[PDB]
Amino acid sequence: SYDRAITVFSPDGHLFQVEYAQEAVKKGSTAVGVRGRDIVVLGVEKKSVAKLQDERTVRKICALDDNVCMAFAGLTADARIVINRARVECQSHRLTVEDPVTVEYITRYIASLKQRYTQSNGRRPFGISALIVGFDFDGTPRLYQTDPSGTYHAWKANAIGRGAKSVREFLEKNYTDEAIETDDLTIKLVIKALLEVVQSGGKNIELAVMRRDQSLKILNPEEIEKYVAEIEKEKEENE
Amino acid sequence: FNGAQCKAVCVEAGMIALRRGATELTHEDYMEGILEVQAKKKANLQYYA
Amino acid sequence: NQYDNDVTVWSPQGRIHQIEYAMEAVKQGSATVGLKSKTHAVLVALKRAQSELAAHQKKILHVDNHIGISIAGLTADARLLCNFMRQECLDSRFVFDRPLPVSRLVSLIGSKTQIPTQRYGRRPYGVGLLIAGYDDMGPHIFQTCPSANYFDCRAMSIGARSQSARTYLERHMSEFMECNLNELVKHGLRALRETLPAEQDLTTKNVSIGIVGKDLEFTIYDDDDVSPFLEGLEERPQ
Amino acid sequence: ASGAEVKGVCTEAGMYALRERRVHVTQEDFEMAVAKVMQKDSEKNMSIK
Amino acid sequence: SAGFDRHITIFSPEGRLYQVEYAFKAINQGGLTSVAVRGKDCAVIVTQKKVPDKLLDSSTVTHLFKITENIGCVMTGMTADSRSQVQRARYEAANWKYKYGYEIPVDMLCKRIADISQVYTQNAEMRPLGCCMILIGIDEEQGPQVYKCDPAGYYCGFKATAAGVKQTESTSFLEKKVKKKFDWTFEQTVETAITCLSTVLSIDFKPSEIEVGVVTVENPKFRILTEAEIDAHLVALAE
Amino acid sequence: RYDSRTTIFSPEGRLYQVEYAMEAIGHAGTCLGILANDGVLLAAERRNIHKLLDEVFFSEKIYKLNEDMACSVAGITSDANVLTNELRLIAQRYLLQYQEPIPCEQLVTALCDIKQAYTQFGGKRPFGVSLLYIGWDKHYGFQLYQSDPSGNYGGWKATCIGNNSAAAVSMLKQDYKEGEMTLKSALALAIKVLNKTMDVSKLSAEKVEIATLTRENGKTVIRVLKQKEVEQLIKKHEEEEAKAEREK
Amino acid sequence: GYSFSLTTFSPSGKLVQIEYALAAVAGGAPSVGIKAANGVVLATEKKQKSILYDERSVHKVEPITKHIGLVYSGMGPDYRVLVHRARKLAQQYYLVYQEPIPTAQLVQRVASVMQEYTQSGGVRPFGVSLLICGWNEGRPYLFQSDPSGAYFAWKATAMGKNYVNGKTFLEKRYNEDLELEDAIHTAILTLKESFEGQMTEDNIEVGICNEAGFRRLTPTEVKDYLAAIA
Amino acid sequence: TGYDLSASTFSPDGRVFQVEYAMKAVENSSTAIGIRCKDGVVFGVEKLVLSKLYEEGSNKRLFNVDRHVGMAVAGLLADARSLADIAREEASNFRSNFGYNIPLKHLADRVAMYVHAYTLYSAVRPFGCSFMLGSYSVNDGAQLYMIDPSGVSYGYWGCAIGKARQAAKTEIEKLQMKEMTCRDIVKEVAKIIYIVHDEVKDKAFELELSWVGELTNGRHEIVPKDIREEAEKYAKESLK
Amino acid sequence: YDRGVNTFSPEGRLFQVEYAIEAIKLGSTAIGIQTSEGVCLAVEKRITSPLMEPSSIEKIVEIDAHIGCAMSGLIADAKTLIDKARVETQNHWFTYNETMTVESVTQAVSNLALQFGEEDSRPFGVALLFGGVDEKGPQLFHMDPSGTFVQCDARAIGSASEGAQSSLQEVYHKSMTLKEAIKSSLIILKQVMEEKLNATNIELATVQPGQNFHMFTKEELEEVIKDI
Repeated sequence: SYDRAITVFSPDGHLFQVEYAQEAVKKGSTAVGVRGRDIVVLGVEKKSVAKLQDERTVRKICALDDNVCMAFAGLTADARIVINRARVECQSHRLTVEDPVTVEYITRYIASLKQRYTQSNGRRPFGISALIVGFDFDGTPRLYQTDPSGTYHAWKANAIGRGAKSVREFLEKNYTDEAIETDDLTIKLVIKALLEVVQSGGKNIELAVMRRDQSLKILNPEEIEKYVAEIEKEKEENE
Repeated sequence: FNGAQCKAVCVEAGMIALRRGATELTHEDYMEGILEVQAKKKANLQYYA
Repeated sequence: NQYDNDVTVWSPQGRIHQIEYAMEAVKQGSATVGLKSKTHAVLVALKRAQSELAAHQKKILHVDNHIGISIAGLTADARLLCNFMRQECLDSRFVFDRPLPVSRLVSLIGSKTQIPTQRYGRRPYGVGLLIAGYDDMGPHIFQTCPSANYFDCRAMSIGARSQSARTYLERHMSEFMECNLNELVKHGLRALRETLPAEQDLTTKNVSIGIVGKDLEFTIYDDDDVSPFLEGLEERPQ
Repeated sequence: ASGAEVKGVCTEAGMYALRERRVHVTQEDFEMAVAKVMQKDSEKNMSIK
Repeated sequence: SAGFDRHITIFSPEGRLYQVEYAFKAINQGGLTSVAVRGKDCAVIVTQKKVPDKLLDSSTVTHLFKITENIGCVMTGMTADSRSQVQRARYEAANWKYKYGYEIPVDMLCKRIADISQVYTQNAEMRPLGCCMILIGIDEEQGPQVYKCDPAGYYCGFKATAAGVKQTESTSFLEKKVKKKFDWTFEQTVETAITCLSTVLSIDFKPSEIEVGVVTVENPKFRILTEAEIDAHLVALAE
Repeated sequence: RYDSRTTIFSPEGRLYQVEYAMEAIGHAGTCLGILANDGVLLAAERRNIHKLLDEVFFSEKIYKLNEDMACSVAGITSDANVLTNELRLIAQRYLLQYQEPIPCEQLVTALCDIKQAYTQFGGKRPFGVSLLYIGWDKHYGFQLYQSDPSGNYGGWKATCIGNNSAAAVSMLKQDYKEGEMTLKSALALAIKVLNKTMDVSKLSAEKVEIATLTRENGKTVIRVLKQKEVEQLIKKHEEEEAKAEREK
Repeated sequence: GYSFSLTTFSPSGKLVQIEYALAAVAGGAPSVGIKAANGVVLATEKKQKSILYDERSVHKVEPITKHIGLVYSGMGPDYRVLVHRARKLAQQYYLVYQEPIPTAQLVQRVASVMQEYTQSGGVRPFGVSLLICGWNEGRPYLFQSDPSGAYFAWKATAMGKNYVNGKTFLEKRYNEDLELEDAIHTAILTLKESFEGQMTEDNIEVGICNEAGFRRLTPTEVKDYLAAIA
Repeated sequence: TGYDLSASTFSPDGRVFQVEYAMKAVENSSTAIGIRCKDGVVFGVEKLVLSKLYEEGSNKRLFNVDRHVGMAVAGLLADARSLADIAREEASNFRSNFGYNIPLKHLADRVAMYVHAYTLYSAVRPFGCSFMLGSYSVNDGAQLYMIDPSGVSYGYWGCAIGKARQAAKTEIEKLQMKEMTCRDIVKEVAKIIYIVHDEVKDKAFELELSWVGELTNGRHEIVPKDIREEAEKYAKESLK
Repeated sequence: YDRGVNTFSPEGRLFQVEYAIEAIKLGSTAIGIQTSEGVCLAVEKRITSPLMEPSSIEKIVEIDAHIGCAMSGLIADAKTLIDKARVETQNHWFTYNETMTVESVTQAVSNLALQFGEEDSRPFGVALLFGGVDEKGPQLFHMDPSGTFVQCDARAIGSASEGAQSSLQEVYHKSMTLKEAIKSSLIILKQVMEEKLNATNIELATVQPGQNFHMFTKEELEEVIKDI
């Protein structure tokens, strides 16, 4: 019983820092991710270019292997350390059994490390929640999410960061059965998610794709302008 | 116990006999007077197998 | 009251209240009674349950071919000291190829439990051991404490409301020494039936009896050699 | 300085003028008054930072 | 002030620390008086006993502790710290004799004891040895020496020396006494030691209370005096 | 309320010591580096300008770290020595392992991880020091980076130190340059920034410090320049102030 | 009641258990050191508490090598520990390089030692500020450190009681170019400015640093010089 | 007081309350005395049965560490058992490394350093024990020692540890200790234990007597107290 | 006060273990019933989103080919304990060529269910139900965070366990049959749950001595649901 420390329970059976460390994620930048049937795609919002510096270093979407893709929320330093560890874990797994690394094993690694990191004596838990997207077994699209407690939790679409309830609520009203594939409709689905974002500034949108066989492709802020134009065309056709 | 707890035994034994209400005091009246004055009820019990 | 928190801190009256709190934690265990004859040592405990469908938690557990223990208090420390007990048995069984005298074993138990009562970082062990054994000089009934002041007796009883059991031992410690096994065991449960409230009766499923003899190996029983021991009784004098 | 430290500078420079039996305030009265208020902050081997 | 309740060894404001200067009167819980005298090629220790009991012995009560065959010492304060410091001094003098091939000078031992007390002071979480040690010794090419060791770790060493309970007065008398430039022909030293303690305490007592520790440049062996010769000196100073 | 250690969180989830480390940063020396191709610069303000020093070190905030990289620094000064020795050791380990100069980004992330390991672990003092980066590589050319006690690092082209440099960043945005790689232009711009932002009347050269880094034919030399060109830079900038008062 | 102890920052300021250590340093014995053109002169202020104490036992001016002098203003028992550290460390340098260690390198490593002791959180820092000097490569140096692990370089400075007044006098009286003897004169002047007046061959203790090496002067030449030097 | 928590901190007057609280903890424990004669050392402990649950021969505070050295402890019993084990270990090491019997002063100094080290640090408490050490040697005679909870260890002729610490040595010192053999001192210790606290606060006590000296040829053991039965036939004559 | 695992109460007790028993209560419910025909077992999933894939959340895991499990409380402490049991079972088969019986499994788990210690970490926050078939027929086993392990004939855990045990003791006797116990359990489930019972809410795990393999029911559970 108190917000210190991590080790003792509440008198009604809670952990304060486990519950409180998710708030740092919940005040963090928004990053969504869906799975198609063949091409999986995701993206972050709030690029927030401050007019005088470069932004190629602030990239919140990366990869550990050619088959898996990353995202996170919360603070950036824990994401840096966890991904730098996870690359070496992926490569050590590759040094073992010669398969491409399954998404399930590396999510069990990351959440397990995060949890046994939390259980120890006075280590501040990683206030992040990762998005781990891959299509490995005959191109079966999978995306799991993490938690500061360290619970991998398999979804079909995902939304975190600021206002994640509303952004996930849009996918409730959007995600019918016949999404994909239909890759173009998955493209427009990512575009409608970016239009349903908390700010949807139009130029602060950064999205990355994976066709389950190719590499990670960073798009261009003219294709997305065409996507916003055809989405506004669909809104006018609704009228 | 103190003297007042024995007094509580005595009086609660009287009215436990008066739950029956018929006759004078019995030994079980004193027993149930004790069984009220005794606890402090625990009955907790757990982890001690 | 700010000094009543830790094991290391002496009280301004000199009484470590952590020890007495460990004693009170021991007092919330099950009832059990240990008593010996000149030739046979019998310890009898009481079982309890979580629910009606649930099983009964065992108390008497096996240790060695001539050593068996009762227990009251914590269960993790109980199995911890069980593992240590079995280890201390089989180590000298391996080295010296003899069964142990009981006294040096229980001194090892006290020296084991001293360090978690003096340094900081480990709590004292809530423990209720009653140990029956056979060295060259016959049966021994030892009892323990969280203060590691192990006591040798002829008849003891620890747990909840064990005082009536102690008075029964007072009024039959002259009688325990000469009798054979059967009425000795029914003296033991004529302590356990006073460790209960009188509005219920000691059943089969709630009791276990362990006999070790000078020629008899330590054996635990449950309902089946106990239904023979449960006959031969009268009712309580209501 | 603060606002009311400069006032103290001026008035105690006038005091410095009057202790030399004068009513006129030279610059050396200010040279003493600056040092009088200077005892607000001094003290280094504290650069660190 | 405090304020900080001075529990552990930290710096209090303006500017001091209180643990060691509470340990300065851990000597004063001893209830004892110690006097060292260096005037010429001899050196004299004197210190009383406090024995009220007839059931208590007399040989085992001595605070004159022979460190080595040419180094003796005397202790005040509480007895356990004193005896522990004595065994440490014995062990380190033996280490000197093993490593460097010759008998240790009296100064280096004081430096090592001061270093041990400073290390017990520098690092926390150990009680800092509230006992004061006074050493004497003969050195070649330097004559006699007297040194004092603090619990504070500040060793010093000088001619007329005293520590214990009542030695502000003893140092006052030795300021008034070692200012005249007389020679010190060893009975002068015995007389000044006995009379300075006999003016501080003003008891003028039996030869059974004080212990006299001497070392002289005619036999550099440390020497403890006997009842008969203590009585001989006492009636020799009786005028 | 929920103060005591660096670890664990305060319930927001916010932090205590990262914020207080930045507020420890703000009361320190001001530095900057500028947008420049074919070279890059560093500026620094002299703390403790008392007359009884020696200045025989030639470098007080600048540390020519490997060959082609220097670093300004700001904050608690002994922790800067602690980090700079280790950072030289990291760069020299990289050179030992590969016989290639370190391409500066993994160097920056390595130092950020060194700082971050003291952010998570407990109970340790995190480094209350931000510090700059200039350097050259085989992959991007001249570079600029901003280290932070959080372990976050920013790739800038015009950098930021604390309360004495927020107005400097405001002038850097309002007087932003792009396209001019002429180093003397950026040096005049930095002279203007330290002229306004530092409270030094008329910008005495003993209170300033300027270091540059140019690419010369294979060598990538680092120029800790001397005082006389600083003097004529001051005269040039004050002639530009006369040009500014031509509108009166 | 905060800071307490060594693991956290303040809400806005600096480290209180460094500031108080500096306060205990400033509450120490006065001293002065002056870098001249040819040598550097160190001198202290050493008054015994009584007339009982001996002045051939404890020594303030202490050599680290044959060409490096070092004094302090603070607490002796910590002073000896860090000096012994510097002794062993300079000998390790002379093991590795077979060459006498430069004073800047000593200041680097001693500063690293002291900063390591200011690292969190179980020991206190030193109550010791140093004055390191030596005639390395012709040009002499003068390096003052502090319990925070930092260091400086002075022309002339002081440490102890009334160090601000001694610093104003060294700002006033001293200048860049003097000799060793003139530096000795103004050093005894700025020491006698703030000490008690009863100053003999024993109350002060002076070591100099020639280009011929370190030299720790004797009371013979001290009473030869300080017998009403002005 | 307050200021009384850890064993490493001092007080504003300069003593350690943990040592003091550990000292007066043994004050509540049972009375244990000791006295030597001209050719031996006699121990004796007032030991109490709880009510009716003991066995008269359990948990005896008269230990026996060495062939000629044994303890007469009082205080916390398990702490005394642990300290007895450390004493046995030290005597074993001396016998291993030097090949003869441990002198009692050296043993007492090592045990006193062990006690003192357990008074030094803050993670452990001071011991709650106070005990005796007796010995005999043909080249050393009888030596009787005494160890407080702090670690101040020195010698006596006689001692008492318990409630009646003063009230025993009130009349121990009127014993003519030098001219008597220890067989007289047996019934002396019997009358000393028997005079203090016959029936007052508690109900019943029980006597043990340890015994070392020239008569045992260097052995240390409990007397055959039942043989010659020195207490009760003198105890019934000591009530008048 | 009570502030840590290294301090008793004036009356008992931990006072950390108590808060772990309190932290049992937050979880979803689960019910297992021992029948001599075989052990049946059930759980609630408590699905939040339609994006939340239902077969991904594990409640019944497979330790051995004839040993099931169910978890109640913190997911990751349970995952650690399942990991350790999966290791230890295999070591027992390794060193003995036989199946570790489920009571011995539970003794092995409860050896360090309380080995909690931060020096010389925290106690775990999950209660576990073990179902399996040893040589003595089927076994149903109930442990706790405190390691006080006992056998239970039909134990219910988690939230709303009180009326679950109440209506369970209402319906239970010793000689139940399989499908009757299955429907009797799912009646209690749809009495304690808040959502409409369907194919995604619950899942069953049935182990039999002649049907040792596949301790699971997949979409025939739909047919079992529609029979009520």
